[PDB]
Amino acid sequence: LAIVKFLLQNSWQPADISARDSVGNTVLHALVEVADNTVDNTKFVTSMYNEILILGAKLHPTLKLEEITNRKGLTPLALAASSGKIGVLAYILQREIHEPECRHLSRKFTEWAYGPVHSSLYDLSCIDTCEKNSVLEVIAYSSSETPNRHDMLLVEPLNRLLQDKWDRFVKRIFYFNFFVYCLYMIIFTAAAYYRPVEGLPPYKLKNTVGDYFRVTGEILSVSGGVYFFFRGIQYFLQRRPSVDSYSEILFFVQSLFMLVSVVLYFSQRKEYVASMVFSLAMGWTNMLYYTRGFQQMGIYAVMIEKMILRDLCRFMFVYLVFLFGFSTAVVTLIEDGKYNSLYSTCLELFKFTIGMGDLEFTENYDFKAVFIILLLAYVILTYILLLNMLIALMGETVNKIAQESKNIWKLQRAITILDTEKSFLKCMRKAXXXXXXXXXXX
Amino acid sequence: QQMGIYAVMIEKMILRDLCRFMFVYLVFLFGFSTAVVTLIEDGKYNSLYSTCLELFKFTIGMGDLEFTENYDFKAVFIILLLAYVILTYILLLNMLIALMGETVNKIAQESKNIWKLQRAITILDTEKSFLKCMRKAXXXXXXXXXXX
Repeated sequence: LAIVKFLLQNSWQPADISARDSVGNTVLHALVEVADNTVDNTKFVTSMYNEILILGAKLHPTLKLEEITNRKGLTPLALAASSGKIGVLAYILQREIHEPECRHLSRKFTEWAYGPVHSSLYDLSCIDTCEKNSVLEVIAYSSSETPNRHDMLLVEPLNRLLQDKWDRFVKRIFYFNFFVYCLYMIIFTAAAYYRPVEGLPPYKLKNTVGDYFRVTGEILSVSGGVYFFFRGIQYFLQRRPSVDSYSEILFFVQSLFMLVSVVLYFSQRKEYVASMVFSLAMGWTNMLYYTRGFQQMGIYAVMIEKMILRDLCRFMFVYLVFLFGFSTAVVTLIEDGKYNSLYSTCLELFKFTIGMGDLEFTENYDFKAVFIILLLAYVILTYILLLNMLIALMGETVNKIAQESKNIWKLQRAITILDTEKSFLKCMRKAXXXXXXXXXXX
Repeated sequence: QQMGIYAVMIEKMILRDLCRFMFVYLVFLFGFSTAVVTLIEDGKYNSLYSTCLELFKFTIGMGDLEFTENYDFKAVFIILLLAYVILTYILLLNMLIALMGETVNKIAQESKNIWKLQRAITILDTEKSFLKCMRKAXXXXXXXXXXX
């Protein structure tokens, strides 16, 4: 500090308090860069930051220091948030200083208090910074290819601000989106459910009522399909080039699958359904995304997705190896009867895992019981040896993450809300924060 | 107080579980079952209801795998199954155990007093609901801790 002071205050050459380094960073930017999220780190950066501002306002009052952008277009705050420097982010947004010349510097003020009671007011730059970035918006995206980034959004101003929108306008908006989506699903299934059997379909359609109703559905479903593809492409354009967004990746997959089906049908190839069936299944499951976040439903939604990302690579592969090895061992074993085919035998081996295992299904073959011991091991060995260790890791986390995660849903609502307003046409919307408070402390 | 703990937990889970979970399972089963009905032209596995029921058995432990011969596109239906069978009972199951395990870090311990409330309500009502018949209506506790 003393040397910071002597640099800025000396008779010989006072430091230019707003100079930018090669990267565009000022002392406030550099301080943000030097934070490492440890408690004593925050503490020292936080008040040295404070000190710089106090000196800015004392010595050169006209200078709006916290507005100065580094090369990449980032204010100190926005850098903090881009690099998951959370303690400091919280410090910069939270701080209010009362001094002569104090008001220009301070982030927030407390308007009034009652013997009990307290009120806090927040500026708030992050919410209103539409033009380049919003503390939320950097936070809002949020790819969070890091554990730490999720933590930041929390309580101080951003977390409450997000909660506040949802009651006023946004949740009402979300339900209509969900309801609108739901009808799209009933229609896609309905046409698919009621599609005509006759071969070389249709070819051509529209006789009687039923024909008219089904045809509208088929057109409506494809049209429904285009919307995702168009929406999808825009997201690809925005976050290019980068799983940060599994739901985002999916919806696009489902829409595309529908498109392939449409491309095929006009072609009139018979299989095309192999495309429509996939498109229908992908859609209903994607219904899972929509609920978020109940906060009861939401927790359930997050966990399944996390496990699926984790589980298949570690586990789907290992199970495949155990099943693959044993199934191959069996095919060799049997001369004839269609259980020779790797595919039939492997499928027969799968049933043991489902709960439908047939044990010694096949009479055909040689060497008697060895095949059964071969089975007992695989049946004993893979579903069962494999299963115990698979439960255990979850149990060990279930020592922990479940508790860490719930905030994880919180991020999802924020991203959905942030996008709709941005993705809502940036239509007229709010753009003062304060929290009613009452703790004594008195 | 042994039976009681068991009684409270099931009721709590049932209130919690069906809305979070019965609905999600229904969605996974509903989606895949619909995908299957589309797949099959004829044979009574076309009906949403028969096909969905066939899909349920996988969850029970009675799953038939490729039950139906009827249809088109071969193996895709099986992959369609493997996913659902792999995907829902199993992907769904792991996360469902885990939340309970996380609580089972905790609530079981908090709860037992929860039964306590139930006995109190039963007792309070019978006397009130017992005709407010003549009944007691001094408390002191024998004590001995030193503290000396």
